[PDB]
Amino acid sequence: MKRTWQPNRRKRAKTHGFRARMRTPGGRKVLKRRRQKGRWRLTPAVRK
Amino acid sequence: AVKKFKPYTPSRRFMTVADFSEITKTEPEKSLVKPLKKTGGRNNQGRITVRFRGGGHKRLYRIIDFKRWDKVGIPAKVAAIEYDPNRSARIALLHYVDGEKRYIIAPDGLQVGQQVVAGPDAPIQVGNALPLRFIPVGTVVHAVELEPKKGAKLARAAGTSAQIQGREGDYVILRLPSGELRKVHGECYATVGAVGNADHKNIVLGKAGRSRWLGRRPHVRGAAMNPVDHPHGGGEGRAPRGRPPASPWGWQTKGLKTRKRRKPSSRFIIARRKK
RNA sequence: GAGCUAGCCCUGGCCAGGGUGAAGCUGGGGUGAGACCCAGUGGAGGCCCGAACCGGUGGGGGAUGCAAACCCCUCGGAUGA
RNA sequence: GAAUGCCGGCAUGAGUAACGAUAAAGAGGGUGAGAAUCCCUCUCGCCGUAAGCCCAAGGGUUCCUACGCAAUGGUCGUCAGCGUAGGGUUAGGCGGGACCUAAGGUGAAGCCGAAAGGCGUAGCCGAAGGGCAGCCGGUUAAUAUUCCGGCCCUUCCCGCAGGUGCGAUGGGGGGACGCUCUAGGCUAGGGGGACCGGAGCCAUGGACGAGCCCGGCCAGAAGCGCAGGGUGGGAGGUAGGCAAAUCCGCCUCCCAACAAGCUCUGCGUGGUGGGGAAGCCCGGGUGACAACCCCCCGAAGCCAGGGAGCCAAGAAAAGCCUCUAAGCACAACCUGCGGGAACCCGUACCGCAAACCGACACAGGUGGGCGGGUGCAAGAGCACUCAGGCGCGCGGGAGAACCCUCGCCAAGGAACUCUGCAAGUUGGCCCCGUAACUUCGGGAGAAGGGGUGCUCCCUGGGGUGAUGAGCCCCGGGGAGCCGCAGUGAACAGGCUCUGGCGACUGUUUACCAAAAACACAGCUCUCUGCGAACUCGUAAGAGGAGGUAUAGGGAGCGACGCUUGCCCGGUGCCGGAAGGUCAAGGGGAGGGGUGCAAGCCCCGAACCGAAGCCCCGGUGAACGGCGGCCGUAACUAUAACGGUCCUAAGGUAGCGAAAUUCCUUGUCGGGUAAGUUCCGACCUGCACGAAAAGCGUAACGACCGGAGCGCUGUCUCGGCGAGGGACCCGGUGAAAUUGAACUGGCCGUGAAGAUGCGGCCUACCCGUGGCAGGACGAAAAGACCCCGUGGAGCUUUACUGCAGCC
RNA sequence: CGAUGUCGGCUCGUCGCAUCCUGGGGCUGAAGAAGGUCCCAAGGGUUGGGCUGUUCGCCCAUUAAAGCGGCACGCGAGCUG
RNA sequence: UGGGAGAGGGUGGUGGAAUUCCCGGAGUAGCGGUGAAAUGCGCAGAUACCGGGAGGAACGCCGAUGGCGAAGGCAGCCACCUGGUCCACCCGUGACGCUGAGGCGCGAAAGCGUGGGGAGCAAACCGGAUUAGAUACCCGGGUAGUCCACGCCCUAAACG
RNA sequence: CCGAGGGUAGGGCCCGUGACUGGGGCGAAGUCGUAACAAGGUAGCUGUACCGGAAGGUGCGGCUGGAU
RNA sequence: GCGGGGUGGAGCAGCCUGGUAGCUCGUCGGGCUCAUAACCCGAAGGUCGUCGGUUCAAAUCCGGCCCCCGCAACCA
Ligand SMILES: NC[C@H]1O[C@H](O[C@H]2[C@H](O)[C@@H](O[C@H]3O[C@H](CO)[C@@H](O)[C@H](N)[C@H]3O)[C@H](N)C[C@@H]2N)[C@H](O)[C@@H](O)[C@@H]1O
Ligand SMILES: [Mg+2]
Ligand SMILES: [Mg+2]
Ligand SMILES: [Mg+2]
Ligand SMILES: [Mg+2]
Ligand SMILES: [Mg+2]
Ligand SMILES: [Mg+2]
Ligand SMILES: [Mg+2]
Ligand SMILES: [Mg+2]
Ligand SMILES: [Mg+2]
Ligand SMILES: [Mg+2]
Ligand SMILES: [Mg+2]
Ligand SMILES: [Mg+2]
Ligand SMILES: [Mg+2]
Ligand SMILES: [Mg+2]
Ligand SMILES: [Mg+2]
Ligand SMILES: [Mg+2]
Ligand SMILES: [Mg+2]
Ligand SMILES: [Mg+2]
Ligand SMILES: [Mg+2]
Ligand SMILES: [Mg+2]
Ligand SMILES: [Mg+2]
Ligand SMILES: [Mg+2]
Ligand SMILES: [Mg+2]
Ligand SMILES: [Mg+2]
Ligand SMILES: [Mg+2]
Ligand SMILES: [Mg+2]
Ligand SMILES: [Mg+2]
Ligand SMILES: [Mg+2]
Ligand SMILES: [Mg+2]
Ligand SMILES: [Mg+2]
Ligand SMILES: [Mg+2]
Ligand SMILES: [Mg+2]
Ligand SMILES: [Mg+2]
Ligand SMILES: [Mg+2]
Ligand SMILES: [Mg+2]
Ligand SMILES: [Mg+2]
Ligand SMILES: [Mg+2]
Ligand SMILES: [Mg+2]
Ligand SMILES: [Mg+2]
Ligand SMILES: [Mg+2]
Ligand SMILES: [Mg+2]
Ligand SMILES: [Mg+2]
Ligand SMILES: [Mg+2]
Ligand SMILES: [Mg+2]
Ligand SMILES: [Mg+2]
Ligand SMILES: [Mg+2]
Ligand SMILES: [Mg+2]
Ligand SMILES: [Mg+2]
Ligand SMILES: [Mg+2]
Ligand SMILES: [Mg+2]
Ligand SMILES: [Mg+2]
Ligand SMILES: [Mg+2]
Ligand SMILES: [Mg+2]
Ligand SMILES: [Mg+2]
Ligand SMILES: [Mg+2]
Ligand SMILES: [Mg+2]
Ligand SMILES: [Mg+2]
Ligand SMILES: [Mg+2]
Ligand SMILES: [Mg+2]
Ligand SMILES: [Mg+2]
Ligand SMILES: [Mg+2]
Ligand SMILES: [Mg+2]
Ligand SMILES: [Mg+2]
Ligand SMILES: [Mg+2]
Ligand SMILES: [Mg+2]
Ligand SMILES: [Mg+2]
Ligand SMILES: [Mg+2]
Ligand SMILES: [Mg+2]
Ligand SMILES: [Mg+2]
Ligand SMILES: [Mg+2]
Ligand SMILES: [Mg+2]
Ligand SMILES: [Mg+2]
Ligand SMILES: [Mg+2]
Ligand SMILES: [Mg+2]
Ligand SMILES: [Mg+2]
Ligand SMILES: [Mg+2]
Ligand SMILES: [Mg+2]
Ligand SMILES: [Mg+2]
Ligand SMILES: [Mg+2]
Ligand SMILES: [Mg+2]
Ligand SMILES: [Mg+2]
Ligand SMILES: [Mg+2]
Ligand SMILES: [Mg+2]
Ligand SMILES: [Mg+2]
Ligand SMILES: [Mg+2]
Ligand SMILES: [Mg+2]
Ligand SMILES: [Mg+2]
Ligand SMILES: [Mg+2]
Ligand SMILES: [Mg+2]
Ligand SMILES: [Mg+2]
Ligand SMILES: [Mg+2]
Ligand SMILES: [Mg+2]
Ligand SMILES: [Mg+2]
Ligand SMILES: [Mg+2]
Ligand SMILES: [Mg+2]
Ligand SMILES: [Mg+2]
Ligand SMILES: [Mg+2]
Ligand SMILES: [Mg+2]
Ligand SMILES: [Mg+2]
Ligand SMILES: [Mg+2]
Ligand SMILES: [Mg+2]
Ligand SMILES: [Mg+2]
Ligand SMILES: [Mg+2]
Ligand SMILES: [Mg+2]
Ligand SMILES: [Mg+2]
Ligand SMILES: [Mg+2]
Ligand SMILES: [Mg+2]
Ligand SMILES: [Mg+2]
Ligand SMILES: [Mg+2]
Ligand SMILES: [Mg+2]
Ligand SMILES: [Mg+2]
Ligand SMILES: [Mg+2]
Ligand SMILES: [Mg+2]
Ligand SMILES: [Mg+2]
Ligand SMILES: [Mg+2]
Ligand SMILES: [Mg+2]
Ligand SMILES: [Mg+2]
Ligand SMILES: [Mg+2]
Ligand SMILES: [Mg+2]
Ligand SMILES: [Mg+2]
Ligand SMILES: [Mg+2]
Ligand SMILES: [Mg+2]
Ligand SMILES: [Mg+2]
Ligand SMILES: [Mg+2]
Ligand SMILES: [Mg+2]
Ligand SMILES: [Mg+2]
Ligand SMILES: [Mg+2]
Ligand SMILES: [Mg+2]
Ligand SMILES: [Mg+2]
Ligand SMILES: [Mg+2]
Ligand SMILES: [Mg+2]
Ligand SMILES: [Mg+2]
Ligand SMILES: [Mg+2]
Ligand SMILES: [Mg+2]
Ligand SMILES: [Mg+2]
Ligand SMILES: [Mg+2]
Ligand SMILES: [Mg+2]
Ligand SMILES: [Mg+2]
Ligand SMILES: [Mg+2]
Ligand SMILES: [Mg+2]
Ligand SMILES: [Mg+2]
Ligand SMILES: [Mg+2]
Ligand SMILES: [Mg+2]
Ligand SMILES: [Mg+2]
Ligand SMILES: [Mg+2]
Ligand SMILES: [Mg+2]
Ligand SMILES: [Mg+2]
Ligand SMILES: [Mg+2]
Ligand SMILES: [Mg+2]
Ligand SMILES: [Mg+2]
Ligand SMILES: [Mg+2]
Ligand SMILES: [Mg+2]
Ligand SMILES: [Mg+2]
Ligand SMILES: [Mg+2]
Ligand SMILES: [Mg+2]
Ligand SMILES: [Mg+2]
Ligand SMILES: [Mg+2]
Ligand SMILES: [Mg+2]
Ligand SMILES: [Mg+2]
Ligand SMILES: [Mg+2]
Ligand SMILES: [Mg+2]
Ligand SMILES: [Mg+2]
Ligand SMILES: [Mg+2]
Ligand SMILES: [Mg+2]
Ligand SMILES: [Mg+2]
Ligand SMILES: [Mg+2]
Ligand SMILES: [Mg+2]
Ligand SMILES: [Mg+2]
Ligand SMILES: [Mg+2]
Ligand SMILES: [Mg+2]
Ligand SMILES: [Mg+2]
Ligand SMILES: [Mg+2]
Ligand SMILES: [Mg+2]
Ligand SMILES: [Mg+2]
Ligand SMILES: [Mg+2]
Ligand SMILES: [Mg+2]
Ligand SMILES: [Mg+2]
Ligand SMILES: [Mg+2]
Ligand SMILES: [Mg+2]
Ligand SMILES: [Mg+2]
Ligand SMILES: [Mg+2]
Ligand SMILES: [Mg+2]
Ligand SMILES: [Mg+2]
Ligand SMILES: [Mg+2]
Ligand SMILES: [Mg+2]
Ligand SMILES: [Mg+2]
Ligand SMILES: [Mg+2]
Ligand SMILES: [Mg+2]
Ligand SMILES: [Mg+2]
Ligand SMILES: [Mg+2]
Ligand SMILES: [Mg+2]
Ligand SMILES: [Mg+2]
Ligand SMILES: [Mg+2]
Ligand SMILES: [Mg+2]
Ligand SMILES: [Mg+2]
Ligand SMILES: [Mg+2]
Ligand SMILES: [Mg+2]
Ligand SMILES: [Mg+2]
Ligand SMILES: [Mg+2]
Ligand SMILES: [Mg+2]
Ligand SMILES: [Mg+2]
Ligand SMILES: [Mg+2]
Ligand SMILES: [Mg+2]
Ligand SMILES: [Mg+2]
Ligand SMILES: [Mg+2]
Ligand SMILES: [Mg+2]
Ligand SMILES: [Mg+2]
Ligand SMILES: [Mg+2]
Ligand SMILES: [Mg+2]
Ligand SMILES: [Mg+2]
Ligand SMILES: [Mg+2]
Ligand SMILES: [Mg+2]
Ligand SMILES: [Mg+2]
Ligand SMILES: [Mg+2]
Ligand SMILES: [Mg+2]
Ligand SMILES: [Mg+2]
Ligand SMILES: [Mg+2]
Ligand SMILES: [Mg+2]
Ligand SMILES: [Mg+2]
Ligand SMILES: [Mg+2]
Ligand SMILES: [Mg+2]
Ligand SMILES: [Mg+2]
C-alpha cells in the first residue's frame, strides 16, 4: 500500500529547512544544539 | 410558491425547491461582487470554532446597501430582482438617477421598474427608506437599523418584518420578528414593507446532499459519542441523557438563559420574546 | 511532527459505454374558463447496468509471507454526501 | 556459570526450507581459461487501455563507450542499474525566474501579550490558476520545439516616416469563470479502393489474377475560401465611479439590427521545405524521379467567451483597451519600416518501475496524455493481434503419499453443515409476457418463455454524394443448408415466498466487527435583538457572519403514515422587588493593653448589608416515575361490580414467549415423514409501551432469521485427470529452537501425568520418505483470576481545588 | 499463572464390562409363541434422518440391536469454530 | 327600455362597546364562587376605582311574526367586483319549453393537512364539592379547537 | 400446418375448511348501574370529536319530534 | 445468603419510646320506606403466627421454630 514517506522537495525545505528553523525560538535552539554536537549538516539536504 | 417533484427517486419524494418567479436577472452585477472567503468554520487560529461547516458551493458575495441614507433624495429605478446565495431573501438591483448602482434586499411586492427613494420626506411606499420617526405608527417595516447610521441590522431574512407600535421621545417601539418589544432610536433607518420570499420556510431540503451543498457538514449527536467527547457520551447500549441535557462543553441546553444579565441594552428591551 | 492518517481552505483534473424517460414545451381531446387526458418532443435523478477509478462482501490461499495486511475467485459505489 | 544479562565469536536445526507470480521454452553459430544463464540467427510462447509510448513527482550519473569479474546479482556469468576510466545534458520562442494574483504566509501603520511571542490594514511573498513569442525534418555511441536546414514569430534599445492631446501604481471596461444537456462546421484518429507506386511471389491439388504482399503523406507566412466567435452608430444632459475625465454609469433624441460593417480564432489551401514501405544486400545501401489520389467512419478535441435548461448561483490580480491628473506638448505615445540587443536556472537517464515510496533487482503503492485492427449490440469490457516489449536472474529429471489452482463423473440431489459454506445453475441482445402490494415513481431484468448460425431471393428508410453510383447505417418478407450444439471461443443475473432491524444513496472500527451502529432529509424542545448566543484565545483578535429570529447555537428524536396518555412531591431549568439565611464593607452598645496624661493600640454586640441557598409558584419532545391486598355473578370457571391501604401519579393507545419471556422446546394452529429454529395466534408482559419515541409502512439492504423451486462432489463416497510443489540430481543455502544426552514399553513410584527412579518386558548399528500421540513440544516473564497501601481512561449529589460564570 | 488452548462437531481409534444385539445358561406367576429376572460371555456388531452450537434429549423411518462408560468431559504442532 | 327592495356572494379597508393581559397611580382585607361550600386568587398588595398600552373575537340598540339566497347559510360601517329577483311599458325573438339517469359544482358543524393567529370560550385533561359510586350534572383551572389563508372531508332532525 | 390432450410457468373467479378473533340473534326468575318515557329529576334527539366498566358524558353546531 | 412482614371477618394504625389495642368496611339489634339500597341510632367480635426468654408486667424488647412477600446468587 501507500507508505508514510512521500518525498517532496518543497515540503522538505519549507518544513525542516534552515529558514524554517531560524524563524522560531525552538528552531534556533535546534541549530544551536546541532552545531554544538558538531553535526556535519544542521539541516536536511534537499536539491531544489 | 414552492415547486414539487414527482417521486422518480427516493429523495425527489419530499424535495421542494423555490419557484424563482420574482427573478428577472440571472447573473450578478459585476461591479458589485467580491470573492467570499470560505471559512469552513475555522478561525484565525485554524481551529474549528463552529462545528459541522465546510464543503458547500462556491459563491460571490453581492455587496448589499444597508445604509440607504447614503443617497437621500436621489430616486432610483428598480432594474432587476436577482438571486443572492448569501441570504434567504432576494435582492433588487437599483439604478439611481445618479447613475450609481446598488443592491438592496427585495421587499415583498416590489416590482421592477418602480422608483424607490430614501429620506425623511419620502413617501410611505413599499421600498422607500425613512428614519423610523417619520413612518406612521402601525406600518410594517424591514432592514431596521439598531442604532443611527450603523447599518440595517434587524429584519433581513426572507418574509421577516417589524411593526411600528408607537413612539416615545427620541425612540420608537418596534416589535421585531421574534416578538420582542424594543425601543429603537427614531433616527434609525428602515425600509417600509416586509422582506419578500416568504415561502422560504416551506422548502423541504429533500436529502442529505442538499444540506451539504448549503455548506452544512453532517451533525453527530452527543448520545452517539463517548464520555471523552460529550456529556451524553458512552453508555452500554442506548441511554437516556442521565443528567440534565447538556452541550459538548457542559453547560445546560434545555431552558438555561444565556443573555448577559447586566447588558446595557436591557434598558431598551420592553418585553422579551414570545413563543 | 498533518510528506501517513482525519477535517477544512485555494487551484486543477477524472468518471468507457449502454438503459430509464420527470418537469417543461407543442399538437390534439375536454370545459364557461379550467383541472385533466392522449401523443410527440424533451433529457431531470445522492435513478438503473457496467469498465476506468474508489471500495473491501463472502470464501480459499498465504502465516520464518511476494507482502509488518498480500494473491486469486466473488462482491459494494461508480453525476456524486 | 546462570541475571529471557551485555559485547563478540562459533555452533544446532541442515546440506534441510527456500531461490519471490505456472507468460515457456528448443536448437544452431559466435566469444571465452570457464557458458542452461553473454552476443547473433531461426523456431516457440506472453503483454498489447500494456507487460507499448510520451509527461509530471521523486531519484541523482543509474545515460554512452572502453576495459574488467573480488564483492553486489537469491544459481551461473564472458553479462549487468556492479568495479575503473573517458565521454555525454547546448534554448529570446519548452518549463521556471527578471509578470500577476489564490488559499495561506509574511507584514511600514495599528493592536495585544511577564519574556519568548500572538494578532494585523496596505504592501510583499506564494501556482500545476491568469498572462506570454516555434512548427516540421535531419544529425550524435550519448542532447535536441535547445545543434543544423526550412519556413514563422516575440520583447527591449536606437533611428526614419506617418499619425495623435501625449501622459498613471489613479478612474473605467475587460480579464472573468458552475452543473448537465447540446447545434452547425471542421481537425485528431481510423476503415476501404477494381485508382497510383513498389523488390518480388505462383508453392502442395487449383490460381498469371480487377492475384498475393507493401506503401499511398508531414509542416508551411501573406493572400484567398469555408465555419465560428466578439461588436450597434450618433447627439445632448449629467448631481455617480472618494481629483479630473471626451471614458464608464444613468436619462433623453436620430439612424442602424436573425443582417451589413469592423475585429478575433479554428480548419482548408497556400510559395517552399521535408518524409517516403515491404522485399532484397552488408545501423546503413537499395527500392525510388517512389506513389503521394478517391470514398467512407469520426470525436470526449477545435471554432468557443457557441446554444439550451437547471439551482446548489458558480476566484483574484496583471497583461490588454479606455478616461483623464500632475507634468509636458524640442516632448510623449500610437502605427509601419530598419539596424542593433535579448540574461539566470532546468534539459543525461529511470519514471506503473531492477533506477520513485515500501530495509530487498520486494506479486503491494504512485498523478496527467497517447493507447492502433477485427469480431462479439456498445465500450477504455472480452478474445486474438500491429507498432513496440517481454518469457518474470537457478536449472535438469522424476511422474509417490500429501497440499495448492483446475477439469470430469454412474445413481441420488442438501441426505453435508452452525449455514447450500463452497461450488453448480442463471448469464449478452432481441421479442412475447409479467402477481401481491404501492407512497402510483415503483415492485420489474419480477416470475416465465421463444429467438440467436450460414446461404440464396425479393424489398422498405436514413447519411454522404447530386436527386444517381459507390461507401456507410438502421430495417422488413420469403426459400433453404449444416452440426450434439449458432451471444457454437472469451467477457455477461440463479429465482420465489416469508419474517426481524434500519426509510432510502451515503458513513465507520487504516490492519479480526460494514452492521441492527454513525450520518441523513424531517419533527420538537431550548438558547440567541446583534459588540447576538456559542466556540478558540491570557489578551488583541478571530470564527459565528460581512449573517440578523423564514437567521445562528445546543439537545433529542430520525423519510412517511397514525399517534405520543397520567404524575411537577424529588432533581434541573424558568418566574418571584415580601420573608429567612448570608462574606467583605458600614455601624460602634460595650469591653481590653499601655502612658503622668493628651493619646496610641486592640477586641467588639445590636442594627444596615449581594449573589447563592431557604421559601412561593411554573415547567416533560426537561432528569425521571407511572402500586398492593381482599371480596363479588342461580353449574363450574372467570370477575363487568365492590372494600380497603398507599402514592406525586399508579402504564393510556398500540404492541406482546418479542434483537425484550426467567420457568420455556409455554400452549394452540401452520409448514415437515419428523421443526428447541420459523410463521400465525393466545396473554400471569420474570422484566413492551409511546420523540433513550409507540405501532405500521411501498421501495431500498454484500445486514440477521425461516421455507420452497432450480442445480450441483456439500454429501451417500469416492474415483480419475492436469499443472505448481512435495521426491531425485547439479548450483546457492536460511529459521525459530537448543542445560547436557549414550533420549524405548508397561505397571508402579515420585512435587500428585517419568526416556532419566524401581520391577519387569522389549530392543543389532545408521539413515530416507511419511503421520502428528508424547517430549506437560515452540512462540509470548497468563491479556482470565488474585495480590501491589503499582498505573492509567472514564463517572458522580466521593474529597479538595481550578477555569469559567454570577 | 517466564501459558497444561478451554464446549460441541469431524477424523482416527483403543480399552473397561456394571452386556444393547448376537452365542450359552438357571428360575419363572415358563402350555406354545412371545416376555420377565438373574448368571456366563468383550468375538463382532451396535442405522439413516427432522430440531437445537449443543453434549443430552424429544421426534420420523427402520433395526438383531439402535449399550453405558474411560483414554487431559481421548484426539485444535489433525481439521472445524 | 326605464325603474326598485334586499344580513345574496367575493375582495380590500375600518369603527365603537366589552372581556383578558401588561405598565402607571390611588387604595386595604378580602375577592371569587355556590343550593351551601371548597378548590382557586389575595399583605409578594388581590377585589373595587382612574389614566395609559397591546391583542383577538363578536357586532348592542335598529331587529320584527322582518329581508335575501337553490340549499347549506348570510347582520357594525365604507368602497370595489358580482349573482339572483320583482315592477311598469307591451318594443324585439317566435315554442327557442318542462323535467332530468349518469356527469359537474355548491354543501352548517365537528374533523384533517400546511402556515399564521390566539382575547373570550372550551372536548380531552387536572383539581374542588356532591355521591353508595360520580370516569357526570355544579365550581376553579385548562389543551386541541373555535378565528385567518390555501387545500381536504361531504355528513346531518342538510326539516316545511 | 392445424390438432385431442399431456406438460412447465403465471394469473383471475368460486367453494369448503382454519388456531384464533369480531360483533350479531336467541334463550322464565344471575351481576352492575338507571341512559330514555313526567322538565324522567341535567328537556330530548342529532352529525361529529374526544373521553369513560356499561348504559352514556362533554364540546361544537343543528332540529322541536321540547315542557312550562 | 441479606430485607421487611404475620393483630377482630376484609384491609390498615399501635411495636421504635413496656402498662392503654385504634381507623374504614363488614357483621348483629333498632329506625326510615309500601319494600330494598342508601342514610340514621346503638352494639358485638381481636387474648396480637407459635414456643422459649427478659421482666412487677410483653402485640411491643430479645432468641428459636412456622409461613408470607422483596432483593441477591457476580468473575471464569
Ligand atoms: N342466565 C340465562 C338467561 O340469560 C339471559 O337473561 C338475562 C339477561 O341477559 C340480562 O339482561 C341483561 O343483558 C341485556 C342485553 O341487552 C340487557 O338488555 C339487560 N338490561 C341486562 O339486564 C338480565 N339482567 C338477566 C337475565 N336473566 C337470557 O335472556 C335468558 O333467556 C336466559 O334464561
Ligand atoms: Mg493495499
Ligand atoms: Mg520506513
Ligand atoms: Mg507522491
Ligand atoms: Mg503538500
Ligand atoms: Mg534570540
Ligand atoms: Mg524554546
Ligand atoms: Mg417533477
Ligand atoms: Mg424568487
Ligand atoms: Mg466576478
Ligand atoms: Mg471593473
Ligand atoms: Mg491567519
Ligand atoms: Mg499559525
Ligand atoms: Mg436626547
Ligand atoms: Mg414544514
Ligand atoms: Mg422544512
Ligand atoms: Mg446537517
Ligand atoms: Mg440542522
Ligand atoms: Mg445526528
Ligand atoms: Mg460508541
Ligand atoms: Mg480527545
Ligand atoms: Mg465534558
Ligand atoms: Mg464528561
Ligand atoms: Mg449518559
Ligand atoms: Mg451508547
Ligand atoms: Mg440497556
Ligand atoms: Mg493532508
Ligand atoms: Mg490525508
Ligand atoms: Mg446513481
Ligand atoms: Mg478481500
Ligand atoms: Mg483498501
Ligand atoms: Mg472488514
Ligand atoms: Mg481460511
Ligand atoms: Mg468464487
Ligand atoms: Mg460474494
Ligand atoms: Mg453501478
Ligand atoms: Mg531463548
Ligand atoms: Mg536468548
Ligand atoms: Mg549482542
Ligand atoms: Mg550443520
Ligand atoms: Mg528436517
Ligand atoms: Mg521464498
Ligand atoms: Mg524469482
Ligand atoms: Mg515462467
Ligand atoms: Mg553446424
Ligand atoms: Mg570457440
Ligand atoms: Mg577459446
Ligand atoms: Mg487493443
Ligand atoms: Mg512489456
Ligand atoms: Mg515495463
Ligand atoms: Mg514539477
Ligand atoms: Mg535512491
Ligand atoms: Mg562478480
Ligand atoms: Mg568471479
Ligand atoms: Mg553470483
Ligand atoms: Mg505579487
Ligand atoms: Mg504574523
Ligand atoms: Mg505560473
Ligand atoms: Mg513561455
Ligand atoms: Mg521533430
Ligand atoms: Mg566509439
Ligand atoms: Mg528531433
Ligand atoms: Mg489620451
Ligand atoms: Mg446545478
Ligand atoms: Mg491541426
Ligand atoms: Mg497499377
Ligand atoms: Mg479441380
Ligand atoms: Mg501481374
Ligand atoms: Mg455632449
Ligand atoms: Mg457615492
Ligand atoms: Mg471621481
Ligand atoms: Mg465624491
Ligand atoms: Mg469627479
Ligand atoms: Mg464587412
Ligand atoms: Mg474587415
Ligand atoms: Mg535514389
Ligand atoms: Mg478529451
Ligand atoms: Mg480521450
Ligand atoms: Mg478526457
Ligand atoms: Mg539579471
Ligand atoms: Mg535533453
Ligand atoms: Mg516506466
Ligand atoms: Mg501513469
Ligand atoms: Mg526499470
Ligand atoms: Mg533497491
Ligand atoms: Mg528479479
Ligand atoms: Mg515491484
Ligand atoms: Mg483513447
Ligand atoms: Mg460472427
Ligand atoms: Mg519489434
Ligand atoms: Mg525493456
Ligand atoms: Mg517463474
Ligand atoms: Mg520422483
Ligand atoms: Mg524417480
Ligand atoms: Mg505434505
Ligand atoms: Mg455426480
Ligand atoms: Mg433435482
Ligand atoms: Mg441450527
Ligand atoms: Mg439459513
Ligand atoms: Mg455461495
Ligand atoms: Mg413499471
Ligand atoms: Mg428475463
Ligand atoms: Mg419480490
Ligand atoms: Mg457455419
Ligand atoms: Mg445528401
Ligand atoms: Mg449480472
Ligand atoms: Mg422473531
Ligand atoms: Mg441502512
Ligand atoms: Mg446502490
Ligand atoms: Mg477492521
Ligand atoms: Mg486502524
Ligand atoms: Mg489492527
Ligand atoms: Mg496493527
Ligand atoms: Mg492501527
Ligand atoms: Mg455494506
Ligand atoms: Mg418524522
Ligand atoms: Mg476557552
Ligand atoms: Mg476565555
Ligand atoms: Mg473580542
Ligand atoms: Mg463576516
Ligand atoms: Mg435556521
Ligand atoms: Mg398507509
Ligand atoms: Mg390519574
Ligand atoms: Mg415531578
Ligand atoms: Mg413545582
Ligand atoms: Mg419541580
Ligand atoms: Mg415542590
Ligand atoms: Mg470570610
Ligand atoms: Mg458579615
Ligand atoms: Mg441584615
Ligand atoms: Mg439575598
Ligand atoms: Mg415549592
Ligand atoms: Mg424526555
Ligand atoms: Mg361464583
Ligand atoms: Mg372501587
Ligand atoms: Mg398533585
Ligand atoms: Mg410495565
Ligand atoms: Mg392514561
Ligand atoms: Mg420461547
Ligand atoms: Mg407473550
Ligand atoms: Mg420482557
Ligand atoms: Mg406473531
Ligand atoms: Mg422518553
Ligand atoms: Mg401505506
Ligand atoms: Mg448491508
Ligand atoms: Mg433464529
Ligand atoms: Mg427470531
Ligand atoms: Mg437454476
Ligand atoms: Mg471432492
Ligand atoms: Mg500433477
Ligand atoms: Mg504418589
Ligand atoms: Mg498415588
Ligand atoms: Mg507414571
Ligand atoms: Mg534423500
Ligand atoms: Mg508429535
Ligand atoms: Mg507473570
Ligand atoms: Mg473475566
Ligand atoms: Mg481482574
Ligand atoms: Mg489503601
Ligand atoms: Mg494506586
Ligand atoms: Mg495457569
Ligand atoms: Mg473438547
Ligand atoms: Mg462427516
Ligand atoms: Mg450393574
Ligand atoms: Mg451357537
Ligand atoms: Mg425352569
Ligand atoms: Mg409355568
Ligand atoms: Mg418361548
Ligand atoms: Mg477387547
Ligand atoms: Mg438438555
Ligand atoms: Mg445420559
Ligand atoms: Mg421435551
Ligand atoms: Mg430380538
Ligand atoms: Mg470431568
Ligand atoms: Mg474435553
Ligand atoms: Mg486450531
Ligand atoms: Mg476443539
Ligand atoms: Mg336606465
Ligand atoms: Mg331602476
Ligand atoms: Mg409588606
Ligand atoms: Mg351565506
Ligand atoms: Mg304603469
Ligand atoms: Mg298591454
Ligand atoms: Mg309585441
Ligand atoms: Mg323564425
Ligand atoms: Mg311577431
Ligand atoms: Mg345525479
Ligand atoms: Mg362542508
Ligand atoms: Mg369548521
Ligand atoms: Mg390527519
Ligand atoms: Mg359520600
Ligand atoms: Mg369511585
Ligand atoms: Mg374524569
Ligand atoms: Mg373528565
Ligand atoms: Mg327549521
Ligand atoms: Mg386443447
Ligand atoms: Mg397424451
Ligand atoms: Mg397420454
Ligand atoms: Mg331459568
Ligand atoms: Mg345471585
Ligand atoms: Mg340524559
Ligand atoms: Mg334517568
Ligand atoms: Mg334528563
Ligand atoms: Mg321529556
Ligand atoms: Mg370523560
Ligand atoms: Mg375505553
Ligand atoms: Mg372500574
Ligand atoms: Mg375504571
Ligand atoms: Mg367528561
Ligand atoms: Mg340547520
Ligand atoms: Mg388483619
Ligand atoms: Mg388482613
Ligand atoms: Mg410500627
Ligand atoms: Mg332498607
Ligand atoms: Mg342516595
Ligand atoms: Mg393467640
Ligand atoms: Mg405471637
Ligand atoms: Mg405457652
Ligand atoms: Mg421479674
Ligand atoms: Mg403476649
Ligand atoms: Mg408477637
Ligand atoms: Mg413451630
Ligand atoms: Mg462464569
